[PDB]
Amino acid sequence: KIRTFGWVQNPGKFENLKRVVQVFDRNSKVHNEVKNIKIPTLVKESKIQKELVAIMNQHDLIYTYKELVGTGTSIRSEAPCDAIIQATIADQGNKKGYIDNWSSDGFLRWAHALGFIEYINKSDSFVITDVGLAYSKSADGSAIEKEILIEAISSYPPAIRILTLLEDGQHLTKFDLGKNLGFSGESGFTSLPEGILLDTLANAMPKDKGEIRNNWEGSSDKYARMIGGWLDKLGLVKQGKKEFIIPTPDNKEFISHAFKITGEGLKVLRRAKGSVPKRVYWEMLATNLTDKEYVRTRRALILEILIKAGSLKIEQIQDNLKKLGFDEVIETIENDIKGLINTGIFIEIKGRFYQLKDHILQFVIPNRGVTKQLVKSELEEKKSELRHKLKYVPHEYIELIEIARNSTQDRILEMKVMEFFMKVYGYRGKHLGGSRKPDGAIYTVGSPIDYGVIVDTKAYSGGYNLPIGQADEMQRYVEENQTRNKHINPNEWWKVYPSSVTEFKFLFVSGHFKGNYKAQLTRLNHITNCNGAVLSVEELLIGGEMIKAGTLTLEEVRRKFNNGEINF
DNA sequence: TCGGATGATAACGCTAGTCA
DNA sequence: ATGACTAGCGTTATCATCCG
Repeated sequence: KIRTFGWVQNPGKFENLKRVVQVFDRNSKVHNEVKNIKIPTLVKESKIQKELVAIMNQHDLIYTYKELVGTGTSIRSEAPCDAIIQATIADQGNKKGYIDNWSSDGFLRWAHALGFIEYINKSDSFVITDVGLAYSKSADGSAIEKEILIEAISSYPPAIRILTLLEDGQHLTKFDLGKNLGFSGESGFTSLPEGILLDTLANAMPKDKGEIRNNWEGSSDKYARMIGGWLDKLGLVKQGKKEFIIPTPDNKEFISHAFKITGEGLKVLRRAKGSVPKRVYWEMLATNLTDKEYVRTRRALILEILIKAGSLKIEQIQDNLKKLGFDEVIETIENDIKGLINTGIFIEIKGRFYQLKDHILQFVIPNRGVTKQLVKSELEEKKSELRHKLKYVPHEYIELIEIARNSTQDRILEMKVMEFFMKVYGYRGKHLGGSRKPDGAIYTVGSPIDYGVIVDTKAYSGGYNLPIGQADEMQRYVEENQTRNKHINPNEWWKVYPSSVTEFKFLFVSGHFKGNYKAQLTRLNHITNCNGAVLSVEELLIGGEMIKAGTLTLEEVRRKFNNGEINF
C-alpha cells in the first residue's frame, strides 16, 4: 500500500541495474539465466523455488513487490534466498550467492526511479516499460545505452538537483550537497555537520580516523554521494576528494566524497533546464517521516496547484489548499515548497509569489477524495507552532524535535545540539563523544561571569527519567574536571576549557524528562558541589530564539541551573 | 573506499477472541 | 446471532550509520 520510491540508498553498479531490468524482458539472456539457473539452484525453499520459476514463465511478465524483494533475517548471515531480485544479484564477496531484501528493494527503487519499471498500485506489482525494453536490448557499452541512461537521469529530479547545486563550478562535499537534498531536516533526511566531522578527523588519533570516515554520514549524505556516483559514471560530474586546512597549524584533512560538475554535465542541465519532462511520484515526497501520508499528499496537492496555475501569492496557494482539504499556514506551505525545490523541481520565487518553471509529468495521489479527511499529527502541529515562533532561528533546527525522539540517533543528536549551543546561543566549546568524554564541553568568553558546562545528550523515545547509571557517568566527569590528574582519564578532555574558567555547571539534554531528573540531580550537586540542570529540546530552541532576539542573555541562563529542569 | 550490509524499530497486519 | 473490531504479537518496510 504505502511504499517509498524515489530515493535509492545502496545500489551503485549500472552493471547490475541492467540484470534487474532484463529479468522483466522475457526475450533476454538474463531473464533466461535467473529463471533457469539462479532461482532453482539458490532458493532453497521448494515451494517458493517452484512458484517463482513459474511467475517468470508467464506471457505478460508482471511481478509483485514480494516476488521481487522477498524477506530477510535479523541475523543477516543466516538468511535464505526468497526472491527474484535477491537471486539475480551477488554478494560483495560471494558469501552467499545472493543479495538481501534491502539491497533488492534498492535495485527496484533505482530502476523505477530511472523509469524502466512501472508500478501498478492495484496489484502492487511492477512491469517493464518501453525504455526498459529498449534499455535491455541496447548493447552494453552502447552510445545508445549511454543516451538511454542519460535521458533517464535527466527525468530524475534529485539527480537534476545535484547538477544544479554544482552549476557555479564549486567543489562541494557530500555534506554540502546533502544539506540541500530532499526534504532536508526531517526523519529520513538528516545530515552530518561537516564542521564537527572535520574537527574530529583533525584532533583524533589515527587509530580511529578511518572508521570515522567510512562511518560518519547521514541518510541524506548517502543519497548525495550515491547520486553523485551515478552522474560520475555517466560523465556528468567528477568525483574528487577535497582537502581542508584545519590547523589543530597548516594541517590538512580530507573528505573524499566531493564533486565538481563537467561540461557534458552542464550541457545536460542547460537542456533539462529549459534553455525532458521530469517524473515525480507521490511516494517520493517523503521517506521515513512517521507522517508519510498527510505530508506526502499535502505536498502533492501543492505541486498540483503550482502545475495548474502560474505565479500565485502564497495566500492564493494557502487558499487553494484550504479548498482541497488542507487548512495550513504560510510557514508550512513555504517549507514544503523548500523541499520540492530541494528534490529538484524548478519553482521560481519573486518576493511572495511562486511559479513552477518546470515540466513534470502527471502523477497519481493515492486515496484522493478522502484527502479532506487526513488529520495532522500532534508532532506536525508542534512543528508548525515552532516554525511560526522561530523568527531568528533557522527552521532547519526544528529537526531536533525529531532526532531527540529517535533512539537510533544518539550519535548525531550529540552533534546537532552542541552545534546549536555554539552557532546560536553563542557558547564556545567542542563536541566530545565517547566512553571517556562527556558528550560536550561548553564555555562563555565575554560574560562578567564566564563559566563552563559539561553536556550529555540522550535520544530516547517518548520520555526520559534520568537513569542512575547514566546520571553517575556525569558525576565521574564533573569530578575529573576537578581532579585534573592525567592518571585519571589521560585524554585530558577538561583541557578543552580556558584555564581561567572555574564556574562549571552540568547539563542533560533530551526529548522530555520525568520524575528522576531532580532526584539524582540534587544528588550530583550536593556531592561535587557543582549545580546542574536537565533541559528539553523544545526549550533549547525557544532559548536560541531569545538569545538572538535580545530577550535573553548568557547570564540569566548561567543562573538557570537550579538542580531542576530549565524553562525559558 | 565501493557498493552494499547490518541489527534495530515502529507501523503493519494476521489470529483469535471481545464488543456492539 | 454475527459482522466489526482489536489486544497481542509475529511480519514487513525502512532506516542511519557501518563495514569487508
